Amino acid sequence: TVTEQGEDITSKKDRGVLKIVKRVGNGEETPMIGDKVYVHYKGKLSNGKKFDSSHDRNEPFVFSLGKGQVIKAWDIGVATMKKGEIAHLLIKPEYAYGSAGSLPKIPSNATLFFEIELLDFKGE
Ligand SMILES: COc1cc2cc(OC)c1OCC/C=C/CCOC(=O)[C@@H]1CCCCN1C(=O)[C@H]2C1CCCCC1
Repeated sequence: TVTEQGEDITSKKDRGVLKIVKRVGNGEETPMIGDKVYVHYKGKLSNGKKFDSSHDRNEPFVFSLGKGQVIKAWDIGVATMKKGEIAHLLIKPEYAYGSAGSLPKIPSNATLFFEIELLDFKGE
């Protein structure tokens, strides 16, 4: 395997959000922009210095899709997912926290990885 593997799910096709489906979900419907989306996730910097999981809070992470409450890669990535799907996303800084980063959690120009389980989604 190669680091730059996965489907490029960016609109610009700049290989900045790469996705692999690890467990197939069900239903033909992905979430629409506006949906209240429920996930579990495990995230990290690619450099292995920080890890973050919804499981650390013992509760699902909830957010509204496409409202930019999360990084751009999540709005793009979760919109491709089906209920019950677990996916992996490798994210260049342009679809995460950019050259500014988000100190102290995220350094400048950081690449991020997430495993995301799409638990459920309901329309606003
Ligand atoms: C930059 O701030 C964080 C980033 C992440 C988790 C956080 O709290 C648990 C963070 O601090 C408090 C909540 C802030 C959320 C910022 C928005 O976060 C995000 O958009 C994405 C997707 C939703 C899960 C959280 N997340 C993050 O970038 C985490 C990172 C934490 C560090 C390892 C890489 C993930």
